[PDB]
Amino acid sequence: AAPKNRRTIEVNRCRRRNPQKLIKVKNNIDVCPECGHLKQKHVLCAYCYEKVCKETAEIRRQIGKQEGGPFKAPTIETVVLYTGETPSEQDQGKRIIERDRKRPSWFT
Amino acid sequence: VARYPPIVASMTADSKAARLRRIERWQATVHAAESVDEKLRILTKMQF
Amino acid sequence: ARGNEYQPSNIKRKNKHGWVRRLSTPAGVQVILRRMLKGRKSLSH
Amino acid sequence: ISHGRVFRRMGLGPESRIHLLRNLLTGLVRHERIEAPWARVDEMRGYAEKLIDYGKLGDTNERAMRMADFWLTEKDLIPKLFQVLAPRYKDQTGGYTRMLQIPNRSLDRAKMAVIEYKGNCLPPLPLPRRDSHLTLLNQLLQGLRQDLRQSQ
RNA sequence: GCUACCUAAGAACAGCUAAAAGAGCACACCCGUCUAUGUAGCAAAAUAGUGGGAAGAUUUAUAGGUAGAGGCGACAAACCUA
RNA sequence: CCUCCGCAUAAGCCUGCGUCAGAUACUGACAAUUAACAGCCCAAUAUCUACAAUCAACCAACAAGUCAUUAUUACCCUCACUGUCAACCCAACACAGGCAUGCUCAUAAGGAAAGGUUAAAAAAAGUAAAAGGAACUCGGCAAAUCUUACCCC
RNA sequence: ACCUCGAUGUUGGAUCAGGACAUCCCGAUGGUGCAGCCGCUAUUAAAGGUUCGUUUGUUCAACGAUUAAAGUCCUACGUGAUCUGAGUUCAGACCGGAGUAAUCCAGGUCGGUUUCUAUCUACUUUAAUUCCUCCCUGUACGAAAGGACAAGAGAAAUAAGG
Ligand SMILES: [Mg+2]
Ligand SMILES: [Mg+2]
Ligand SMILES: [Mg+2]
Ligand SMILES: [Mg+2]
Ligand SMILES: [Mg+2]
Ligand SMILES: [Mg+2]
Ligand SMILES: [Mg+2]
Ligand SMILES: [Mg+2]
Ligand SMILES: [Mg+2]
Ligand SMILES: [Mg+2]
Ligand SMILES: [Mg+2]
Ligand SMILES: [Mg+2]
Ligand SMILES: [Mg+2]
Ligand SMILES: [Mg+2]
Ligand SMILES: [Mg+2]
Ligand SMILES: [Mg+2]
Ligand SMILES: [Mg+2]
Ligand SMILES: [Mg+2]
Ligand SMILES: [Mg+2]
Ligand SMILES: [Mg+2]
Ligand SMILES: [Mg+2]
Ligand SMILES: [Mg+2]
Ligand SMILES: [Mg+2]
Ligand SMILES: [Mg+2]
Ligand SMILES: [Zn+2]
Repeated sequence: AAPKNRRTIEVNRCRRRNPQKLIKVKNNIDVCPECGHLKQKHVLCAYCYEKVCKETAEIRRQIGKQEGGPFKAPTIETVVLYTGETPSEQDQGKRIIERDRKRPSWFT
Repeated sequence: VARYPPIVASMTADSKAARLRRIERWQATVHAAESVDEKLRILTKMQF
Repeated sequence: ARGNEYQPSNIKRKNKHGWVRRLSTPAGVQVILRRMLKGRKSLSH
Repeated sequence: ISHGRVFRRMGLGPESRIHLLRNLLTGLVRHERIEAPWARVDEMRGYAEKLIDYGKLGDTNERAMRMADFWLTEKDLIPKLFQVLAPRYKDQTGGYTRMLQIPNRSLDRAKMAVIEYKGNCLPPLPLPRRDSHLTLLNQLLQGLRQDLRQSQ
């Protein structure tokens, strides 16, 4: 089947500017109390999540360096210790991942 | 009493360890080969 | 099925449309002369 | 018509779905926190909980060992599953996994989620916290609660 | 440089049954019976399955030859750069 | 998870995912493929050359077959030239097509069917199906099984 | 020979069917050479229904078994931008025949490419019929042969909706 006539710009404007086509305004956006960047209420904050992901990447790189190769996952719990921090009694018997920076305030 | 499966790389995965394990499988076939003729054939059949 | 009628081979190329073959016959000499008159950058193949 | 169908259709078929979930779950067991498309994480959360239960069952259980061997494609994680995760959750009875939506993927704008085992060594997620008890509405509701308690 | 036929000198044809076979089953390889899809398609003739031949009148790489009042043709008025 | 493959030679193409820098498997610059492999041969004049190949041995052949020198005269005294890359060629295309040979005969080599979600119709491919078993249809087409006998040409 | 040959795709079938009534069945009714059972004929009635197979491309026809009945038509002989191409005077070929031959025959026969991603219109959730069984009843009727209605009870089949 082929068009029998060219559809006019008036009809085309009707079709493509019908509110069903138009983008819907989102009212679920809100400010993150932690960093103040915008976030959707149900979604996690992009800025804070990126902070956590970068810290996780550093920790995981240290984990890989300590493991030294594939298939060397430890059989014990792991604890991340930052500069100026010593293992506690609970931390005893756990693999220590040392990070060469001050503990982040958000991290606890 | 706990029979953990051996901690070895996958023999079919697309990775360096998997390739090394496949090479080990080849060398195991070479070892299992009894006749020196079979050993040489397996060692030299692949032309590169 | 069709379309790939050109099976390239330099021997056939030069033996069919080369300078020597074009000059071999008077007709090919006139082909070369026509190319020269038209100003073709490639008189032969 | 898909009334009562509880399993998503993923990958190239049922086997491919199982294998995709298996890879995601192996990554989850290894790293304790994995970000992946939202639907796949939702599908794999139940299997993660089930592996935690099977690890609770114990090393000596041949059925649990077979399940772990199948589901953990990297065999170094089976000792982990049986000696780090299950002992960690021995006290708990469920809810071993925390799943939270993430800003859509930059590449294809896919709905993504992060799923982690609770109590992992990794930095805590920016968890959504309910409004403080000291807010206006919460204080008014506290007044309601105190009045009811005094009445009874 | 496709295709029809030919010339020179080359190459390929697993395995099984049989036995010196234009023999049988059957790969590679050649072909294209039937179905479906495709029909501005992956493709200006393809794909998947299915199927015929597959030691021969076989298939095929290279180079050469026959040119339109023509060539070539196991005649289908076939093929001779879609 | 797949593996039709794949690696080389031939042919074809001709720098066509090497590095750096700019852009936004492109542009500019820089670099590269090193001969033993292969190509590029032969001083004359006569004169020789019946007896295949097939494990060549029995045999069997028919279609009757790729594989040889001597005699005299000349002549050594002095290792050049060219191909060597690539994800590649013919199909207007990063085209499900075409594409010779040697090995690998499932691989040591080479690859990714799913951009994310949902799981409506219709459509394509596939699998399973109560009882029946061609009642379908032009025709058992397709599918499933492995299935007799008679005709025309 | 009036539109269409800068194309209105045209047999039969599948699918879905809309409509007419000049009604095949079911409903009511008059007549009968209507005793009953079957029938015939006419008026009214189009709500609903109107089978499956063998050969044949058949539409049809014959035949087999049924049915309450297996209706006549119109709809581009409805419907190929939904489907199939078995027949059917494209390209190949054979037989009989015609012709000197090319080739041909409203002769047979074997084979033979079914395109389209929907722009517009239109549209996309609008109290059921019938048969049969028993009984009535071996009664009414009838010489016999045969053989009913109505009423009642029970079973089903299809259609619609779940
Ligand atoms: Mg050729
Ligand atoms: Mg999908
Ligand atoms: Mg053979
Ligand atoms: Mg044979
Ligand atoms: Mg003829
Ligand atoms: Mg003819
Ligand atoms: Mg892909
Ligand atoms: Mg998709
Ligand atoms: Mg069945
Ligand atoms: Mg029939
Ligand atoms: Mg039968
Ligand atoms: Mg029928
Ligand atoms: Mg068949
Ligand atoms: Mg007229
Ligand atoms: Mg007139
Ligand atoms: Mg017109
Ligand atoms: Mg009437
Ligand atoms: Mg008519
Ligand atoms: Mg036909
Ligand atoms: Mg005749
Ligand atoms: Mg016919
Ligand atoms: Mg045929
Ligand atoms: Mg059609
Ligand atoms: Mg449509
Ligand atoms: Zn934040």
